[PDB]
Amino acid sequence: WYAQDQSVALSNKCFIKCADLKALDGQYIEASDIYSKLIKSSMGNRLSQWSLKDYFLKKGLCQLAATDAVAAARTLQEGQSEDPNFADSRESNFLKSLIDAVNEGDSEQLSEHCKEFDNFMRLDKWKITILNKIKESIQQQEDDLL
Amino acid sequence: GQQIFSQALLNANRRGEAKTALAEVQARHQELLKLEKSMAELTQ
Amino acid sequence: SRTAELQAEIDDTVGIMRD
Amino acid sequence: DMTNMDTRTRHLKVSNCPNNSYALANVAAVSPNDFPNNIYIIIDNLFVFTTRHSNDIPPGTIGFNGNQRTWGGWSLNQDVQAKAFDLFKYSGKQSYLGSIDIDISFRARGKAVSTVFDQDELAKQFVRCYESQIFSPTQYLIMEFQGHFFDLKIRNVQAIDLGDIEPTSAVATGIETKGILTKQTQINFFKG
Repeated sequence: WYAQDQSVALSNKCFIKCADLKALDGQYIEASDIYSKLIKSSMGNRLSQWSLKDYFLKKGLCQLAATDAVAAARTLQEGQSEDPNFADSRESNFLKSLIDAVNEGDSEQLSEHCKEFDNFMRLDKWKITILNKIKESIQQQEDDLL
Repeated sequence: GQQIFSQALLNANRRGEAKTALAEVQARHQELLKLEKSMAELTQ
Repeated sequence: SRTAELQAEIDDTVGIMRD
Repeated sequence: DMTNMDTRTRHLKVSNCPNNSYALANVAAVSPNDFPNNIYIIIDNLFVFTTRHSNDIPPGTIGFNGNQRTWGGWSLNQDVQAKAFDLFKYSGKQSYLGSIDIDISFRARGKAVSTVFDQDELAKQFVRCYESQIFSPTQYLIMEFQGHFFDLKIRNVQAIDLGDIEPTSAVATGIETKGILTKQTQINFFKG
């Protein structure tokens, strides 16, 4: 309804809440789609640049919780190409590191990267939950290979 | 009719200043990292 | 002493901005 | 009974073992459609294993455990050739195992235990869990003895024919010699 009024900011607030709750509920793909909408509605607006980095990160995280590391890599590449402020950001490097850990099946390296990111930029509760899910998926694959 | 060599010795000079050029860079470095972290929060 | 001073000012400014 | 069986070659993919029990059994787990039950099959004309029916493995795939892949130097999803095997035709007379030497090692170095291992008990477990199976030198195996996991490598094997009062045959370290385990094989255990 806010998108119907061209109220981009209010619509974005509602879609942020929707995507966060969907990702916490295990609907990772749909949350990633809502984050795609948020990203697109925020491109080129100087004012949302700082939310924009966050959106890219969250999208990748959902794609990692859905065990689709390729989509996380594509999201990282898209963000690096389309938003220069995301290219150099700690969030982009963190997402890259998480993707690398997931592809390597190394849960400990993922935990190390989580701690390193936490030390410089506090992981809020949502990120902690999603990161724990990603770790759980890596560990489950490790157990399935033994 | 003979000939001589010479030698070197490194003197506390370096025992201190060169070891300090590790400790005193990384530590001021620690102050600068703290500054950077605070500025990051402020900018956010 | 200069940089600590700078750190102190930045910390104060963070407080004002949180407010 | 191995008289009648389809000897046609099949190309099968190597995969993770279905679970620990099958790996402890050291029997190639195959579907009923793949091969009959309780028959010796050779793989790559070198690696011989006993088949067991298994519904968890689809037709066209062969299950291996880690030690076997170490023996064959195989990676996951590797294609291997599998055919029927007949040791009795190949060897002719030397169909049994006279003396078998086994190096015993700890799979995990941190699981070293100072318990006194009775060699007779190890041999009895070897015969009890494994009967009428074909083994070759350098073949690896995993033993669960009183909850302790051990890696066994058959360093050398002696093949003897029924009726031979004395083991006048030379002990062979070459992988060509294979035999069938019996309840009287002299099992000598060495450190790993």
